[PDB]
Amino acid sequence: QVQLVQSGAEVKKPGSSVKVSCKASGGTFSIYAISWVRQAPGQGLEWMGGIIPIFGTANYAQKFQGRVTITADKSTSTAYMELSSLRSEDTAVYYCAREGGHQGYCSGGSCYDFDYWGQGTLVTVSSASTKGPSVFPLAPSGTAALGCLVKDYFPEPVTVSWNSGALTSGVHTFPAVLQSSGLYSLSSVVTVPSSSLGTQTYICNVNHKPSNTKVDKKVEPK
Amino acid sequence: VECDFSPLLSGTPPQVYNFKRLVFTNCNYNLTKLLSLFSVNDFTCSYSSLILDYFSYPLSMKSDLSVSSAGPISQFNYKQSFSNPTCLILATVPHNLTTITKPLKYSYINKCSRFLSDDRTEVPQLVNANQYSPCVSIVPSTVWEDGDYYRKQLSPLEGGGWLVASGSTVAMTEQLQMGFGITVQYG
Amino acid sequence: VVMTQSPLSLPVTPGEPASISCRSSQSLLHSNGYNYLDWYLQKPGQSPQLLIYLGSNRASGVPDRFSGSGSGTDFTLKISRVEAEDVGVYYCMQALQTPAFGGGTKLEIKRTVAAPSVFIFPPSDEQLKSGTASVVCLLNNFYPREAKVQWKVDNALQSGNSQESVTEQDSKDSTYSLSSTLTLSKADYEKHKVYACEVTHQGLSSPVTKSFNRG
Ligand SMILES: *[C@@H]1O[C@H](CO)[C@@H](O)[C@H](O)[C@H]1NC(C)=O
Repeated sequence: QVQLVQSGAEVKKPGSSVKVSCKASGGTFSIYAISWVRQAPGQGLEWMGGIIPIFGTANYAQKFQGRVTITADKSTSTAYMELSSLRSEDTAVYYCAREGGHQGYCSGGSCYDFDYWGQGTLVTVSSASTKGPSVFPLAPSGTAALGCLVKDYFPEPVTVSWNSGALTSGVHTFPAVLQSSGLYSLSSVVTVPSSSLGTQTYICNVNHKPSNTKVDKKVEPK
Repeated sequence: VECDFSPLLSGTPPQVYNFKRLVFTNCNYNLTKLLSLFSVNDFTCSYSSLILDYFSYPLSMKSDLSVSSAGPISQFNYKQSFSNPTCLILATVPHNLTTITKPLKYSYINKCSRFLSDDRTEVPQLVNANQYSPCVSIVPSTVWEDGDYYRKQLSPLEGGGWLVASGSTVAMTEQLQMGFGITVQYG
Repeated sequence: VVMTQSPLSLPVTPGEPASISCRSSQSLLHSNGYNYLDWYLQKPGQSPQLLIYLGSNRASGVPDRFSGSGSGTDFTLKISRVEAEDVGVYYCMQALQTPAFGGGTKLEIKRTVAAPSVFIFPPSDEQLKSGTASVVCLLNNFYPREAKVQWKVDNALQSGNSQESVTEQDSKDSTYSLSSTLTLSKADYEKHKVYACEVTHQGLSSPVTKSFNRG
């Protein structure tokens, strides 16, 4: 059926403007209503605005009126959302969504049965510069627990692995938290047999693609 | 023999894009006699046969009901011939004319376009004289809500692509207001 | 138009029915005879997806288990027999003019009460040489999600200098894990001796304390 492919993640300075794209495939692009919806981390969905390309008529929620511009280009079947005067509260995943296309008509000008969703675009508004994490061990004290503190990185995301993926049972990698410094931090922990601590090597693999750094960190009892 | 106006004195007059056409030949008729049953507000004017079109129409849109206007009424709803004598009359149904009934609201077509099967070319469908908009097949006799978007995928025989229209509404007035379009063919 | 969705969270025993309610501040019934109310599900880490549109119309490919009902201001989403796949956040959305979502209902799998295993981690000497000390308190594999972790240094409560985060519900044992991280400057950390996190949870008879002395 319909496919919606969005542009990639962005990092924006406060006060600037961001423009996200959504390329649609399947069906007559100009005929169907497209909306933009955002989701701040840990928060609910929020409708921003929408457009029907053949009309060029865009509407917006009152909260975003004057800061958001939604456009559409039938030559590439792409919708755009531009949001200006970015504040840290605008850090969010931005989704494009399209009507399912089978309502007989669109009441009031627009259909909103969002049967099709893009994959989302993370927009991070921050003054921080790209920075790889420091990796500190969480040394173990039946079953023992050990981990790695992956601290002070920017932006999201980081992936963590243990022993190059060979250890997956009992692994918990917690969601990152935004620290007051503007840098992210998370911990990854794993429970292991207390007896194997003197023979088994436990290595943390931390990958931060935005800084193009993958590092390994051995965790051992003190 | 007298021309009978009875078809328009009973029932609910259609909206402008569904204008009802009465054609009169071989009978006598006095337009002022017909208008004596209404409260006439405005008229503009620029035998073989008399053509009388009538419809519900709000007096607040009187500037749109004009050969001159590049507005949606003359572009997409109703257009008279430019080569024959014509008149346009806006009138109100008086309270003692009880058999003309009111529609829920006034409606008109705000946009009517084809979107061709090249998926690129939009073609506004300008109404011709003495014709209905191509979009009367997809716009209901009363528009549900101001701004409604109507659409239909056409068949190959119909030329492919899509037909789209946008509808507008105006609140009903306390007394129904009407438009009359008159064209005469002189021999 | 204000949409009030309840409850905020909904633990459901697998196989049992569930119901979510949405109340609108004004009628959603349009003159064309439809109620303009949709239901969406967002599974963890995924884009939202449509379940019900126009009050009671099931979207394509949505299993018969989901149904929507209601007219005017009160609407209900019903799931006949809840399944692991159904976990996530459910949102109602009114579409009468300008779309607006309700606050969401988090549906999770209900299981027996499980106490957390508590572990405490001193900051490594490596981190201390950078000027900051992080102390980590780990609550492992517990249910329900509600838990309280308080930090005390030399028996004095710490406030404003800790952050916590929780995992998503495990799809195998239906448990949660939580970490709490206390951040102090190097100078502040070396000015005290006893560091403890105190864990209160439903599955614990009394608050459990894990502590260490700097050294
Ligand atoms: C009464 O009907 C006559 C037509 O016979 C019309 O001219 C007049 O305006 C009407 N008056 C009222 C008050 O409705």
